[PDB]
Amino acid sequence: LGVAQVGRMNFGKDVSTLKYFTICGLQEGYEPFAVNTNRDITMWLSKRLPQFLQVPSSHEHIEVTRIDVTQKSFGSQNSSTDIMFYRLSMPIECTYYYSVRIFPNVWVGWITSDFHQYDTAFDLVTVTLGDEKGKVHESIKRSNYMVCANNGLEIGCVVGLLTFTANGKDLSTYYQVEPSTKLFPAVFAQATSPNVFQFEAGLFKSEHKNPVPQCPPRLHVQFLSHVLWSRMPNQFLKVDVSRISERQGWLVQCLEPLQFMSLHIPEENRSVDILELTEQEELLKFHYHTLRLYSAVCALGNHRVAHALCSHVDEPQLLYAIENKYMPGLLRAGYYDLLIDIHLSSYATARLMMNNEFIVPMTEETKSITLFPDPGIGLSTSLRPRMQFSSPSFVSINNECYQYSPEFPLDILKAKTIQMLTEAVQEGSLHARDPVGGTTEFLFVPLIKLFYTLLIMGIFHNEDLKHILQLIEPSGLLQMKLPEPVKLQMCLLLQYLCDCQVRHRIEAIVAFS
Amino acid sequence: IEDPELVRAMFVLLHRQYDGIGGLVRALPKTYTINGVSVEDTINLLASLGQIRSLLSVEEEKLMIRGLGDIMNNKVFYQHPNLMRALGMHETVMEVMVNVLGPKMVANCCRFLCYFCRISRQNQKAMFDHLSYLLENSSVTPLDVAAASVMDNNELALALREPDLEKVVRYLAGCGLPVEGERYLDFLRFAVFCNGESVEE
Amino acid sequence: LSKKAKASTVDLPIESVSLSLQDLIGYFHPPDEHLEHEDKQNRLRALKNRQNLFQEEGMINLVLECIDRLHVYSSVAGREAGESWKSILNSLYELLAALIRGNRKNCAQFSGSLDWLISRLERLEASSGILEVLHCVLVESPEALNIIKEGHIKSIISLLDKHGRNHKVLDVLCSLCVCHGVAVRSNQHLICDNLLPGRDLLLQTRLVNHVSSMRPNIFLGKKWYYELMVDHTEPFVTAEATHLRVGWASTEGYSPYPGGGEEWGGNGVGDDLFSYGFDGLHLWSGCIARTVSSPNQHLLRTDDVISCCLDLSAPSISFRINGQPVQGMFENFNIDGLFFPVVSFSAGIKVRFLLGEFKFLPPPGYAPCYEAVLPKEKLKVEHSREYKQERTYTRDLLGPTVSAFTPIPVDT
Amino acid sequence: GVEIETISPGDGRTFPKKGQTCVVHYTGMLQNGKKFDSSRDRNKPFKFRIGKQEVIKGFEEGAAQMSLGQRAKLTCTPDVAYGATGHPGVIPPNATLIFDVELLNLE
Repeated sequence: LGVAQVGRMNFGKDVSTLKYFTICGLQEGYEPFAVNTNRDITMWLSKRLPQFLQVPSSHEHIEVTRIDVTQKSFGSQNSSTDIMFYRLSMPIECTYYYSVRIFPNVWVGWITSDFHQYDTAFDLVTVTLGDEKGKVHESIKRSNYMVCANNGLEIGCVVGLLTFTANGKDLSTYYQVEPSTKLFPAVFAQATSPNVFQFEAGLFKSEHKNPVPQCPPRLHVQFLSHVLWSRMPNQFLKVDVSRISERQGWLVQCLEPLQFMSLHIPEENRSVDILELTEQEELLKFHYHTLRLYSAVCALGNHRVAHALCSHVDEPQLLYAIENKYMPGLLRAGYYDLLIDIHLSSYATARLMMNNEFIVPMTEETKSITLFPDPGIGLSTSLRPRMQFSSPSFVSINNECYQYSPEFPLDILKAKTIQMLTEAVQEGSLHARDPVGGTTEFLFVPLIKLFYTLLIMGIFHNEDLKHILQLIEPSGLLQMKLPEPVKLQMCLLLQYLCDCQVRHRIEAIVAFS
Repeated sequence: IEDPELVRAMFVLLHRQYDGIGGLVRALPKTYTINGVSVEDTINLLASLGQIRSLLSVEEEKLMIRGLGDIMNNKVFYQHPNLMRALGMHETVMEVMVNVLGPKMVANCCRFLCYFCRISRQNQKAMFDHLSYLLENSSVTPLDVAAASVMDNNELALALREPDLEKVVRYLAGCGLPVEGERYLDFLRFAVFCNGESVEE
Repeated sequence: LSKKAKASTVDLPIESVSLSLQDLIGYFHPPDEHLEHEDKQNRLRALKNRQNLFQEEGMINLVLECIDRLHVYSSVAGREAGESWKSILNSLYELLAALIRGNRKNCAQFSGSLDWLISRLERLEASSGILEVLHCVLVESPEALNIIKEGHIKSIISLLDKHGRNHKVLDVLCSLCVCHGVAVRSNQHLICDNLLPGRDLLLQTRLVNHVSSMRPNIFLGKKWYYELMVDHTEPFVTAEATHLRVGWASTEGYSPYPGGGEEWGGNGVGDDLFSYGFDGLHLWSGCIARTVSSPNQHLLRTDDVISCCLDLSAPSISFRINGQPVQGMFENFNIDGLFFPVVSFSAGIKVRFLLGEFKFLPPPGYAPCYEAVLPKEKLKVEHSREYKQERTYTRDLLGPTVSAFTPIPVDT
Repeated sequence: GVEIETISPGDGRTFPKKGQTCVVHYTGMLQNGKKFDSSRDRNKPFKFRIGKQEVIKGFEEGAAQMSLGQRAKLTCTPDVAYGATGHPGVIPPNATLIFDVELLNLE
């Protein structure tokens, strides 16, 4: 689109609004984007606000060099040398200093992370003190990008507060105001001549990472030389709001809440919505592997590490991550396996240890089996083990607490998964090319896995198992076309069903005998 | 069909359909019935049994010693030793000790097994069958369970053979410096007398 | 060449050694997947036989000595023939990964020297080989999991802060806490103690409400003054508290995107936005809240009237609730472009603009915003410049922008 | 001795006595703004008894000054918090805790 243009696309599913698809299209051997999709396909517009980025070889000539004081060289002898905003990767929060050495007008300073004002000039917080009586009105704040101007050895000493030097001569403008802010070391520049920058009382990098004696400074590969660049696509925020308005008094109104699922990178501080990992591969794969480690650490019954991770992944997040039909393929299975390995894989193994012991009391309700009403099992008075769940609060009675598991409500989840299964089979039965995780493995595999582990754990009673058998039997998920690792799960779904009759029949024999 | 876990999980499920009575065969020597007045304690047995079994896969030993202490002092552990013979819980503790023997765990382990033989006759017969490995682990107790497996019953006193005894006097030949002979011979006295009359063979 | 200066020693083959390493790598190569199952077993068995026959003569130690020797410099010697020293060394560790990959018998003999490997893990020039060798050790023997102590795990942790985002570190740590079958619960408390509570090496996640703001189409570049009336609150309809912020914003800069840019979106979040209003109404500017007070410490409740103020030809913004002064302190910011009211919300909140049809206001100072709408414009409301418009078929897309009582007279 | 910021006003007059169980919805975060605990997350109102030494001291002290309807931003100093040891996994060593508590019902 251009300057004052209005566009209107339609990605299928508008066959009634498909105006000329009859006279050209259908009989001419073509198709819309309606042939499979029950979602809305997301749109990726380009951004207006710029955001800083790493430096690949995608310039005519830009080359930062990790050298060993311990500097970072450059080069910009090209056709376009207009504006190149530079910053280091990680910032400092709230004693050490920082060097630059320019040959040819060209600035240095500190960027607070809220900065996207690409401008070829000098411009931009300024709030006064309030002591409830007026009467002070002086200052609390200055900062927002700092400005300074052979070898120019300008050095930004910080903390504490903010100062400056210029080849030994400290200039003015000591912005001594930042309460607990984060400070990017940064450089605004034009480049005239090449080899323009070099970077780096004790010395610097100790005040930055986690080892903090570290008086000899030492570069690491995590340091970068980020450049403010213009455009990267954004997701469309597929369902927005149902705001409503008025005119006599202007009642603007909204009542239907919608919630994000964001994650903020801590060392390059910004919050990304989790859906935009769909195309960003490294930030996908590392978070997937972290979701694996959150399960592998809390494995085989560590009932205190589970109480640690319930404060860290925080259950109403998981109920979003089950439900949202847009999340990527790996990250769906990661959150399902994390749910099972936090709340459900402690008790489920404790019931698959006692699946072949079959002991039963001989009292009056045990004799009361009719044995054969002439899987959704009626009375079932065997002596299966006992589940206890603990609330994961934060008080100092934790030694009695951290002994069983964390708890999160089963009554919601066991209707959520039946709703999800019906929505799954009855939609995906007609062979969409959509399905949620991209391929039908991530659609079904970590849904039937939760369904299996919830089936074992002693819920889905008669009133719901009657609803459950309709999805498989009708007498259908068992009858469809399925790949290999989903019917692998269905075999273990069938085996417990066959194994329920044996537990019925043993209690039948005892009720007779 | 590739992914041969799928083939195996298919055919086991297929064979269980056409052999129902075989499935009922391999489930009847595990069942058991108990009177109602003993419902409440065996759950506290069963829930204290799984803490043993879930501790099978790991200073990690203080849980096991308290678990065996809660099992040994239980009301229904004398009362129906067919149950504890059928739940495999002689083999559970045996496997735990075998996992240890690649210090105070073995000592409070084998005392449970020496408690396990002296409650029934058939239970001692069930305990007997690991003796061939069980003799190879003289630490200093792990030999006491080899003793109290053959302590009293004459049929088990007759059943064991000469290679089981030959490695005992091999260990005695190893005592050719001693002090470890006062226990080894304490095994062999149970091997030849066992009631009051010396078994000829 | 470990002497002072030999400088003439010809007994130093390079192209005969750097060739031979690729021949040994190709000799110890694992068989692929695309192979028949009657010969895949043959090639697997032959590979294990080659690994054991190389084990028994101690070639592991014979390459460990070259690793001991070569980790002196960082770029050496006559520095043109030994130009490929990195590409030898990286190819060296690779050979070490091939000799230990299958045989657990190999892995047991590589138990004792792991501490020296994690000592060399801070070399950070051939760490890719070291991490591969360690990961290809830890899954194959359980005995090699017993040596490794807390000082090693903390070094493995510290590599993850020095080196950004390396998923093979988490492929190591996913195997450090679960062996073949068993769970080494001294390592699981340790990993949970170190890597977790810093919230620094890992991508922390959360869920927030969708933010949205509204503009009543009015543009303003004397004492401008507009009111609100809040009538429905919902302090908690989420597993979190809701937001409701009033204020002003400018037009030249900061397209108002929901959540995906700065932290959480909303209002008072950029420098071009000046906002205020809370339960305990303290302000926002540049998404850091300061703690101004008022003599009730109230909510934006169901019974309140907010008095916002903005000054023409003066850089002063101060607010008022029910007429009471709250010591608004927004002073001396930039004057570029215009200003317009923005008031933001995310709840079941309905609120009333008081502009006309006023309900209760003093005018104090001098300007009402019913007179900024004097010449031709009307009082219609929009959704803060609207890169969306929620509808069924097509949210119609847009082009960016094309951009007052003081013009100039024309001279002759 | 602990920082009690009133957010919403309750009734002011009825502060709870010792020997009563107190119902509270509380959402706690760190000094950085990272939310480490909630009570709205699980839809369960917390319950605790004054003086019985189960809760951390700053929480009980800041709840003892509150009232019915009154919600507060308790800012606990790390000496009254988990301290130099912190908590193993959820709380880094020596950090201030910022709770938004809100009391509901008493005994």
